[PDB]
Amino acid sequence: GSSGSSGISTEEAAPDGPPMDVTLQPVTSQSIQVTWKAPKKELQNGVIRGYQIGYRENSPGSNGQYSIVEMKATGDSEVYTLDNLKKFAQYGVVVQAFNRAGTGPSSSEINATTLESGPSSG
Repeated sequence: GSSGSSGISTEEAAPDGPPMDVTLQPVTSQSIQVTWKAPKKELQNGVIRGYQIGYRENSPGSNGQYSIVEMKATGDSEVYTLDNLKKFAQYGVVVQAFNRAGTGPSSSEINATTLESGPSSG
């Protein structure tokens, strides 16, 4: 209990739609960048407390269960660098907006095969 909520809304509601601009982007070798935008405006169903980024290997032998990661909505646009990944391997993650009112549906499962090498300045 630190910050309340005031914005013509005495009660929020779970999102009835996934986030937009949902896409992956390999920045390193064992990590990927997930960027997305606010889920619609009318669907937003009130401000958002945060979203869930579930990612899991795209191969057999992986834990399986989509590793969920709780975060906060910095603003309209949000991003999350999913680290602890494999090397040059396909990975599928989803993004969903979750508020105090509840959680919403996920976004079209995307993918992004991590780079085939480590990072390099330039």
